[PDB]
Amino acid sequence: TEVQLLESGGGLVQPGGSLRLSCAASGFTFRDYEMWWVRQAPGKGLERVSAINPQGTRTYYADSVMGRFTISRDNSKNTLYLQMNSLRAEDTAVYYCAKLPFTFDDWGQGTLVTVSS
Amino acid sequence: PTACREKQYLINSQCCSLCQPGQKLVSDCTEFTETECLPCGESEFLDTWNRETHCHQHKYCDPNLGLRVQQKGTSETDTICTCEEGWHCTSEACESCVLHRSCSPGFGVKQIATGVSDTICEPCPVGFFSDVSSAFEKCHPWTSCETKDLVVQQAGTDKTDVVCGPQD
Repeated sequence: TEVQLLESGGGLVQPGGSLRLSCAASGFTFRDYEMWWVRQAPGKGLERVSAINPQGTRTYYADSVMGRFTISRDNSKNTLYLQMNSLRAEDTAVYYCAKLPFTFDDWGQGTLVTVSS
Repeated sequence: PTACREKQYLINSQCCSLCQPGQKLVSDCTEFTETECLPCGESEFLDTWNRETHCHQHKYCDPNLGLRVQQKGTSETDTICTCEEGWHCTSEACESCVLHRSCSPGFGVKQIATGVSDTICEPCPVGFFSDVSSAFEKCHPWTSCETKDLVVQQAGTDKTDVVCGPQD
């Protein structure tokens, strides 16, 4: 397992806030693989948030996050991103980034997101 | 001589009876004796009516691979594995765990949400194609060369939007 994905830029934020998750990939031809953002919370147990194609032309979003969240990538910088704006309590979760097969090797270490008041 | 019934196997002129599932071969039947078969350990199993002399060891679902045991393996049945919950089994053989399946080139998508753990794929309709394996993307329509160009070969499901050209 030589695939390494490093999550960055999580944290606590007030409702209506913004956060830009950064998933720094290494160990594979990032430019060739379709990518995902998934969130996991106790009780809310796993939810597929967003998806992006290798080029960045096509994207997928869960209805829940649509219009507020934004998937992106810089293939020359080999980093995956999530611009999460207009944040709500429901988004409180541990967010993870993927790699097309979607096996155990293919996963980022995660980053925690919490809202409160 | 020859022919031999199903559940028989034949060897050096005699029509011998095969070992039943969960039993290994020890001796070929003679003119006076029936085929000597013996059971497998509750580690080992045997799939079919056989003439195999060594039982196959059970599957082993490694939790550190997201695998759990669905069906416990018997002396005549291999251990049937299953993926965690949010994930589906990478193949019919429950061997690896994937978050979700990826809809191979000639197919589009209809989405994953668990325990509906797979992505429900659609064969490309006429006039549509999909290249690449994608967990989210749908089939896309062919490009109309027509716009100051002429179609030289066509696409269809797998193949990229009608290559071209030109001619007109």
